Amino acid sequence: MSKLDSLLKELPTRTAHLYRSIWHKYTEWLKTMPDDLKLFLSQKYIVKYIASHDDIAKDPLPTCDAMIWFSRALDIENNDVLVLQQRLYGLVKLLEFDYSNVIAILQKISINLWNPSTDSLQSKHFKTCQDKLKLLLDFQWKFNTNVSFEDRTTVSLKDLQCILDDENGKCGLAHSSKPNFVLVPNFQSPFTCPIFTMAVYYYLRFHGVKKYYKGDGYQILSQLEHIPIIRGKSLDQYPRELTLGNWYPTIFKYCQLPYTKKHWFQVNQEWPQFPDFSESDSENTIGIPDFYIEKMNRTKLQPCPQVHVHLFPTDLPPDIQAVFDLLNSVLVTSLPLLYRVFPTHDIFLDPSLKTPQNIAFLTGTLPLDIESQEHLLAQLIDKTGTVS
DNA sequence: TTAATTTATAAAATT
DNA sequence: AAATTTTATAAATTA
Repeated sequence: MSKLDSLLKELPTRTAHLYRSIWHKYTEWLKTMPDDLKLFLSQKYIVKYIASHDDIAKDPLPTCDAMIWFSRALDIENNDVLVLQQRLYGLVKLLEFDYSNVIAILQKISINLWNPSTDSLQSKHFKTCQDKLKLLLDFQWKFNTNVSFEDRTTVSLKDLQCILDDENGKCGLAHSSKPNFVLVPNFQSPFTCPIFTMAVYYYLRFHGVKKYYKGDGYQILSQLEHIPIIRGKSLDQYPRELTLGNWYPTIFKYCQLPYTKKHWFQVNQEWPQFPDFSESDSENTIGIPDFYIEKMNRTKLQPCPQVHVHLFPTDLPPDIQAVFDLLNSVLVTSLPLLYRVFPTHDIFLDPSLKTPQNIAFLTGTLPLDIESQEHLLAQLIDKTGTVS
């Protein structure tokens, strides 16, 4: 702006210049989009700019400081500008983070919690595979979305929204409500995938296993107002905090990894987070740029694979159906693998899975070659009847 | 050492 | 009809 130039006299020459140039860059880029003052600065455009440029992406900070300046150095609300600052700093934490460290805690756990026979475990809970899976989903979930526990219990799965876009090749489970997040299937590593986890767990929870464990029935998805992502004693409520708090060290112990409760029960700040915002498109999903989602779920975005087998119901309320079809595709896609690793798993005990066909497809082509998951398997402390 | 936050123990209430 | 989440309560670890 004409009246903008004078406000950089007021700055040290060098950091007035650096800004001048950042600006030229940003608006000379902005000539690249359809579209006269403050509107030019919106989180959307600044974030797009920063992430879309490697040169900038590697060293975002001077840029961010420039932007917070130009912003507050224009007429923009104080609380507002500071929320912008919040988003930017979040973005940098996101870009700079190396998951390569934390990852093996995920791996090391997920596997062991899938393993149907845990001998070294004399601890009371975790008798079934549904207990193991319940915990594992809570863990994989925090790990991927980095969310508060309390908030974890706030989310009603009727709130959840399936994302299926085959135009851009995306699929996942989104929540645009109070906690803001997006989950995506890892087809490269089903075990460390929270959605596959949720699929098995949900089959066990709902269908149940005939003659062993009562399913809850698929009927209650109507009569109930709040369907919790994982159920405690009561159908309609998330398990209590101290309960999980017991379940956790129990597993970390057996896995021999150090345990800090604050990490899993509260937001972890050294860790990346989704922004907050008060149905998708090419570059974003719910409110969120895709690089957030691919980074935090640590998997490339892929279209939902079409399966011809239905383990989940094809008759439901329209709201939940899409969700359950996603679950169906992940489950059915990755099940032959689970069968080749842990054929002793509770899921396989259902007479349904015993049919001549379901046996047919469990024993058919493998979703990926065995030699892929070796390293993963090397991470469990009870070797099964099948050693490879 | 306190505060407060993590765990370990004792009736109890569902499932 | 048994057992383990839940209440509840007290002990104890961390800063």
